[PDB]
Amino acid sequence: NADYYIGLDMGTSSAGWAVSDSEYNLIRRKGKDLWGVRQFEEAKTAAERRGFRVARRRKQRQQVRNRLLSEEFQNEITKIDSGFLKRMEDSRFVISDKRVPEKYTLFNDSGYTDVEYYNQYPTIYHLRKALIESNERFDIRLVFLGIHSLFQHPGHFLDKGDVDTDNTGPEELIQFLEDCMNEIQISIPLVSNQKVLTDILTDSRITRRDKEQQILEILQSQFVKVLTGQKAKLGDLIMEEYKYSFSFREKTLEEILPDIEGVYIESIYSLYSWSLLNSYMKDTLTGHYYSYLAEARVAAYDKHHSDLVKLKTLFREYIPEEYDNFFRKMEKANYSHYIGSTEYDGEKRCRTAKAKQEDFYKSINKMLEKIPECSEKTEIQKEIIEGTFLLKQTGPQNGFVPNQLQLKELRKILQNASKHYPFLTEKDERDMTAIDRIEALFSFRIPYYIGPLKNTDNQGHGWAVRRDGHEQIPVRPWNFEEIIDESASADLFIKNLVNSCTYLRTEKVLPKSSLLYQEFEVLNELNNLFKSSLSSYKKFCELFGVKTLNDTQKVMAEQIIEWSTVYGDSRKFLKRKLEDNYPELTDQQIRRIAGFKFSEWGNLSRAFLEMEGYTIIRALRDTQKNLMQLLSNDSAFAKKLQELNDYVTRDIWSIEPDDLDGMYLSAPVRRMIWQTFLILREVVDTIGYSPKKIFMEMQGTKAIISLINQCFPDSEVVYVKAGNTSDFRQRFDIPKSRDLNNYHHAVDAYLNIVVGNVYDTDTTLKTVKKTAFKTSPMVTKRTYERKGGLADSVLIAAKKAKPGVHLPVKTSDSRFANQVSTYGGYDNVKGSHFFLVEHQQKKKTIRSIENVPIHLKEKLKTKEELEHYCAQVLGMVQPDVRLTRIPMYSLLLIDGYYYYLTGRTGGNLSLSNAVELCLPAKEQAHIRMISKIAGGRSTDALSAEAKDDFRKKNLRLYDELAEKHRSTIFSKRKNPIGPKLLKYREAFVKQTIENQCKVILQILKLTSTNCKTSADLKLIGGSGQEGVMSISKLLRAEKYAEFYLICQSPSGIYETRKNLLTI
DNA sequence: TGTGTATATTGCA
RNA sequence: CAAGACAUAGAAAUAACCUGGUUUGAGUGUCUUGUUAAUAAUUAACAAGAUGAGUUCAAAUCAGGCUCCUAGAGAGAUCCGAACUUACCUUCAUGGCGGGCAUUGUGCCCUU
DNA sequence: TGCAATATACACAGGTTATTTCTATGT
Repeated sequence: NADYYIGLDMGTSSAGWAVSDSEYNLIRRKGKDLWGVRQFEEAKTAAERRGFRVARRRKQRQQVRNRLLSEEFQNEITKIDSGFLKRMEDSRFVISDKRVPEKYTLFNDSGYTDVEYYNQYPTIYHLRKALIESNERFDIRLVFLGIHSLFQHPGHFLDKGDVDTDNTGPEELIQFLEDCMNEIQISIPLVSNQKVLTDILTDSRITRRDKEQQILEILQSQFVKVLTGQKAKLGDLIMEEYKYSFSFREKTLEEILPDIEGVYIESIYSLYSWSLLNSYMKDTLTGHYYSYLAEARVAAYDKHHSDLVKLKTLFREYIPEEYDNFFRKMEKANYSHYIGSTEYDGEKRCRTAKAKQEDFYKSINKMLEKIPECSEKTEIQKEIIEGTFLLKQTGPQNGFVPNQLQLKELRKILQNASKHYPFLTEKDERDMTAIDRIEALFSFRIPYYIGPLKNTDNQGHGWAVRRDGHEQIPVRPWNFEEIIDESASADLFIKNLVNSCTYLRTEKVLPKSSLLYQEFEVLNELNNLFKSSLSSYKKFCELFGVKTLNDTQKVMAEQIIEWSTVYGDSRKFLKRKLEDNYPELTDQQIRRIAGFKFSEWGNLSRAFLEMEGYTIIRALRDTQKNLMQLLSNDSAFAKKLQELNDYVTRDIWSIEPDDLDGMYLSAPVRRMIWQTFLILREVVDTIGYSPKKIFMEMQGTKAIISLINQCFPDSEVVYVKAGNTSDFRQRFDIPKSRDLNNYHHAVDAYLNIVVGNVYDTDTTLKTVKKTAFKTSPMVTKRTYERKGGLADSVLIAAKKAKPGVHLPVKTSDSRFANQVSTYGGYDNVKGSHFFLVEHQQKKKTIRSIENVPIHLKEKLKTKEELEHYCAQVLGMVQPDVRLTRIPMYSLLLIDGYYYYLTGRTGGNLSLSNAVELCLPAKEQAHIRMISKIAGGRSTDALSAEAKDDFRKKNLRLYDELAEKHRSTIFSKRKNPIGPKLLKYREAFVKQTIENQCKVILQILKLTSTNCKTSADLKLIGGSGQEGVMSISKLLRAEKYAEFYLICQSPSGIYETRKNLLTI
């Protein structure tokens, strides 16, 4: 009949919608005004979820490496201690919960135990120093332990250098760099200023650029502009534009060895290599440097010891009564809290969370104040400012340690053991000894383009290409090149990220430098008639010799463009592809191919460009053609498109589950669009026909107008300029009080229908004004099942953990699931949804609303499953599940007041206000103006007689807001506020303007549906968390006069009240 | 942020 | 003078890494007096006084799922598991969710 | 002598490399 309109105000946390005819005056359906505010939560991005996924895979890989490393030492360790590998696995458990009841974690011999092992080696670095320096035959368990600790702390893999160097001081290798004097003679001042040259380049805190400028002032390309880390020009390497620029940070000389072949020759690597390894290993007492990182930590261990005796003497000499509170006692950020353990008065060790030195340093500064100034006090205060006082080896500050620095200790420890344990040098079928495998395991990490090495089910992101006959074979560092087709899988990694075709949907686009795609741009410009060019042909005819490309070298040429784009840089792939497939090209030909680099992709695919309409690429050639009429309905090429992809537009009207995937939409936008569809799908069907127009307002909107244009094609979607609606609120006096209620979202959607259809194209104003101030809009909240973490991410202390309330470490392990107060557990166990169960408590039939935990959601879907859960776990007598799913934030009507079932509070149910406050339109402007003063704007620069008006207007509002909480719907809440609002009335007058306007907004937090109901009415004398309402878990029929559950559809058109006291 | 949740305080008959 | 050469900055998705952190356990605490105990003096228990140490390691790190067993505080695999989707009712259908007035306080009328 | 209604405290995070989409600038 009469076509209607739909306006939308779509936002990341709420979607407002409105329905109107050609003359506003909202359409009426099911006896309701057809507008409302669909509210929900902002959708979480996948970045956090990806954080745990990669962390899980990293933990999985670290567990395999620990397993494989243990199998290398498995046979030799068994000869002395069979259970050593299993003793380490039994570490968390108390002596009564481990497989073998042995007290100590690692060593359980007669002479040697954990107490004796730490007397010889107080720290792991002390063990490693013995493992490296000493040539005595060590116990294989100690050798394994030293190697194992390096595996736990491998260091970063960012620095590309040659650990393989045996040993060479900076004085020695500089002499080699003096050689090759074919330069402008900068290589000799390498020896002259070597003392300043070595330390300045080694210094790890000097900025690399500032380090670069100062050194050349004494050495006066140059290679002195590359030590920072950047591309290096080959202008001076005995023969500019032939850069093949290598940056020492990005690529290894061995990797660039084929690149530099056929051309200050190679030793310039060593000086840069020296800087990376020895930057952080500089001795302070002397001028030299340590050899291995273990040697640098025993020295740091001894400085911390020397720092401790200074603090102990200072405290005992000056404040001996405060000595006991800082060292032999656990408090906030004292020394014991810093170390994380304490042992005094013969009591057991009190191991807790460790303190950060920032708060620990602050604790000494406040603690030295009561000591009069002296030499030691100034000296200790000096070190704290420098940050070198009482340092610990492990912590967030060890992000500098590279793998090559740790690889040096691995080789030295393994080499020192080969002279004593022959099992490390027994070769095998691959001619690899144990050392060749441990060293390979240590430094080998999967390259970023391989991804996960297995796809048990095709549900993950894995794309690795296993070679034929190598499936279901574990990948090792030595098996990596055989099992995994590294070139083929790296092709997929780039390919999967490539965009899809603009018109066709199943084929990836072609490179923008590909031959046929380079054409499509030029004939597009030919029709327009230059901003485009056809240059790949101009470029590729040099390689092939022939000036004009035939049809047998064009397919030759296009495979190179794809390879030079998919395999950009990383010449081990491009060169391998050419050499094996096409051995015809010579060395200069291959090197010239790497010379040009294109890595951009077009908007269209190869399959689309060669479609048999009656090839579209030739269609732009023979005729002049129109830019968009070629693929429009007026032509036969459009029909050819639909046959290639059987997918239909809009999918199905009633089925559009996840059509938003692949459109590069953030998770907040995807949820915000989807709930918009849940409304329109429910309005166009409740009404008979489809809306003539759709108005919307939130540049990614172009991706949004499109996918909705699929829905209801006959509609005329209109986008209204942002800020146009706010102009209507100004000139036509329609204030928007965002802090009052959520009705503005509906009005914003409603006004969207007004600015539109008038910007594009009586008493019209009166109808809009009357509608704009209506209380009609139906505000719904998206009910859902809570997703995310099952509980808190980290375990809490066993002292703070109690059974039943805290999720154990492992539920399937009876050791953890039964001793939550012994091993700790996960706090705040999140629940998915709620369900209603009727049980007999105190020999009386009552009902309670219990929750289904997120970790039990899948096995608790049926009523029989839920009843069994109540009987055994919840402990209910004769359970009878009446409702199986009460979602989170479900509407409840309790004693006439509407709430939201947000969560739970121990034995209670947390509720939030679901009722909208409605103040008269005159006080809407004052609240909007109150927020700005509380939001930062100052009342000091105000008229002396406009400020007494401020107090009185504020007084009237507080007096009015004291009435809605007294005699209105807002008087039926739990924990009422009206009695308390009058109680603090004398403190509302007796306060400044700013403070008495920061409580008005806090009061308004008690009648807002967007936030949890609570108020910071502490300025007027109440509490910072005031007004929280929380009913009991049990629905006693005598306590509540009524208790419903309003199940509303997303538009709210269909409601269903389920009396929780009956059904 | 903001909030779900355990935890704590406060009357109170 | 718009490309480009680049730089830098941010967002999104994915992959590969590091430092940790957290929890539990290990890293033997020792002396003095007093009280009360077992039994001339000791060994505990407890309380109050003191006192010396301290830097690390091991294992787990969403619950869990997956393969195989010949069912275990078992092996395997090293990847699935914190993002996105769901009102309610049914034969799970392009089904249903009665017909209408109000719209500042959660109502009213006609029907089943 | 609990006990219901109110009010309170608080939570894993800081870096790195690479790719592909997508902007922002000056340079």
